[PDB]
Amino acid sequence: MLMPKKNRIAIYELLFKEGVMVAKKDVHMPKHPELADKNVPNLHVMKAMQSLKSRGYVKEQFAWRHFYWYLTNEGIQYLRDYLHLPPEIVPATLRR
Amino acid sequence: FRKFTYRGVDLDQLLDMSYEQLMQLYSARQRRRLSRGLRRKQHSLLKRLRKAKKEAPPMEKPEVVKTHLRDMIILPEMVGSMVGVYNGKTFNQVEIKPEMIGHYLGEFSITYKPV
Amino acid sequence: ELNEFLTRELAEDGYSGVEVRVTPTRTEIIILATRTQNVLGEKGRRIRELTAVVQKRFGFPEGSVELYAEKVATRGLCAIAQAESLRYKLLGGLAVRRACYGVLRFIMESGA
Amino acid sequence: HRIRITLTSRNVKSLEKVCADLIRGAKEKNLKVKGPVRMPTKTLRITTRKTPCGEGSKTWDRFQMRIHKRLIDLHSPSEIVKQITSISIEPGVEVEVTIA
Amino acid sequence: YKIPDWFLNRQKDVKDGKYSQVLANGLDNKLREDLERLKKIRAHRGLRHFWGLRVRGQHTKTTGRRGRT
Amino acid sequence: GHQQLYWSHPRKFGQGSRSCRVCSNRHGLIRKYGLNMCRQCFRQYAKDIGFIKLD
Amino acid sequence: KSYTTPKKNKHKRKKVKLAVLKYYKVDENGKISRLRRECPSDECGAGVFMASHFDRHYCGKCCLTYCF
RNA sequence: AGGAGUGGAGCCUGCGGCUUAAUUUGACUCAACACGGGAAACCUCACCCGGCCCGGACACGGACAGGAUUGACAGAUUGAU
RNA sequence: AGCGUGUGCCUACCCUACGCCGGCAGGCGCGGGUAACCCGUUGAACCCCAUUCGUGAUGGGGAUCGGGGAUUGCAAUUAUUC
Ligand SMILES: [Zn+2]
Repeated sequence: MLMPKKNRIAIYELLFKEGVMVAKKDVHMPKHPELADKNVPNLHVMKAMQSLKSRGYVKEQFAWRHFYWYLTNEGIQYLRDYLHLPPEIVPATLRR
Repeated sequence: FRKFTYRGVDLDQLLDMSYEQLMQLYSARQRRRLSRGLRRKQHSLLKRLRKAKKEAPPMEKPEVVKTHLRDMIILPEMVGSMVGVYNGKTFNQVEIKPEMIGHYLGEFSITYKPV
Repeated sequence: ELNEFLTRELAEDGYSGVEVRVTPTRTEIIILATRTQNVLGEKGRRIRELTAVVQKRFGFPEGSVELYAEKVATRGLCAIAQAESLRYKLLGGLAVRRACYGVLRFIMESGA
Repeated sequence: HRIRITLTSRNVKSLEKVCADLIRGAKEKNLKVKGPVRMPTKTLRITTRKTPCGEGSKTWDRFQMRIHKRLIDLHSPSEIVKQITSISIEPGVEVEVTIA
Repeated sequence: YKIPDWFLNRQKDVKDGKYSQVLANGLDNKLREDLERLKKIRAHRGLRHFWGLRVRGQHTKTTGRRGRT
Repeated sequence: GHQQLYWSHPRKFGQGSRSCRVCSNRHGLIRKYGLNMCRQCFRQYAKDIGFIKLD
Repeated sequence: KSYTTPKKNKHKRKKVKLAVLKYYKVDENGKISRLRRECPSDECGAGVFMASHFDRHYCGKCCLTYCF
């Protein structure tokens, strides 16, 4: 499949900012629900998150519709590696 | 032998009248087929069929064309060509007659066999 | 929704039930669970990330809800956590029968 | 001026206790109050086939719920009404304030 | 005779096209020419009338017991 | 245009426009009072909502 | 695996040998000579040029066909 | 003791049988047969015929920004702009 | 008369009265309702009263069978409904 670059760096810059996110079980949808900025899709976000499932960087939760993902430290080091910023910044889940 | 009339009007007159009095010329069930709004949402196949009818053949029957639409209207401008109805297996190679105006295109299909 | 979500997720540390208290501008909620040390994680990271999950899921004003948890008293007298304990005993390597008599003597001298 | 306090809940005994506590507070804070009305309740009826398969005797579920609504009238400013609705909050009771 | 045009039996016929009330021998000729017209044009309703079953779209598991044996 | 041909039948009516909230089923759904759920899971999780069978 | 009807091939891209080298043709100097005419559309100007067939020209993502 | 009846007349509906590329399928005396809430014009839909795309993540290699790779109007093609 | 039902999550599809147009099915303006408020005192049906019919497959039965006219949707032929 084709993965456009802007949406994927968008989901890094949202996933590093807010660590946990939900996604309703919908492939046939024109617009991703809680990201109302651009015409971002949902199936590409699903495929990226199951890629981090296949590497094991993020855990999985699923109840009826809303796929819940939980990142581990491997996802943290992958995010801070592809972000190319020094690690003096922290994700907001660590912030109290 | 008799010059047939579409309930009073000849076929030369049928090709000499247009839609805006044609929908009073035919019945009410397929008036809404032509008058409820714009015909563009699935009518690209209808437009291509109109191109295939208006393209000019030599002095014989025109070239064969098949369609997968069954709920197609018949018009006086549709008279005198070849269409093929989608029956799943076989396109029925049956001509039309100028006295067929009013019915649908899918009026020529057997079900299975004469058991 | 939230009850079956906690049965899917919080079953690792013995979740029992939920009763959410509706109140405007402060939506408090209590969670009934046994192992309280395993619900907060590492100084309250887990509670805040479940709060962020609820905020991103249900479409609420941010920084409004707060999630509580506590140790259950007379823990043998809640049926969900005892079933989860029997599941945890039967999962690893135990025989079914001796686990049944163990949970039976636990509930009988628990006080029921 | 006129305050039309409408109260919605689910249980009858909790509604009666909350209405009694509101009447007691209105008597304690030295202000007039109108009569406690009891609005009639409607059912919640759903009939379903009890068999997930297509097999069984003709057995069904007859679910019913009585949902409770009630109303009362006040003649006071919003300070005392807000304090009463802010104190003694139980989760089965949803208050509603409307000046009408 | 001040009878409204909707208040007729046959409307827009092939012969005249005017709203006319046509009686027993005339309707016999009308039904004969209509059945021969559908038989000649070989429409779906014409073939259904040619086979001789319920042309109005019904189910024939319990009906038609007295037709053929 | 395959992805342009995903959406050729608009889902605003019929049965494909609607689905359950619990099990992705489209047979035997409850539309009354916005339940939006199949009947068997409604029976399973009725008491968790707060429903009691008084009759 | 192998069905009855012969399957066609998907439109894979071959090795276009030094395409950008054929974008401009330099005779002797440091000047720039444009062989293919640049696209006059609003989306792309002097950065994208039109596709060169033998019958009629075509654009890229603009998708305009200019009649002669 | 009775009453209302059914089975017979016409019609809706389900099953068995025939047939069709396909007529999707389970249940067979109480304890299957207006049953799966199953009143389907398309989705439903699970069946056949017709053509597209992957919804092959990832690991080991080949290949590769000197190209590893995508989206199509002029116009022939089925069924479609 | 009583159980009931009603502006919607993704989700648009609701309940209708008043006032005109045509016999009808329907069309345009027009307000109200999150509901003992608007439909709605649900002027419900069956029954009842004053004519019409008279033992005749008959003023029962409406099966079978053509034409015209309406609303729904992307579209009703294998009759969608009236
Ligand atoms: Zn251009």
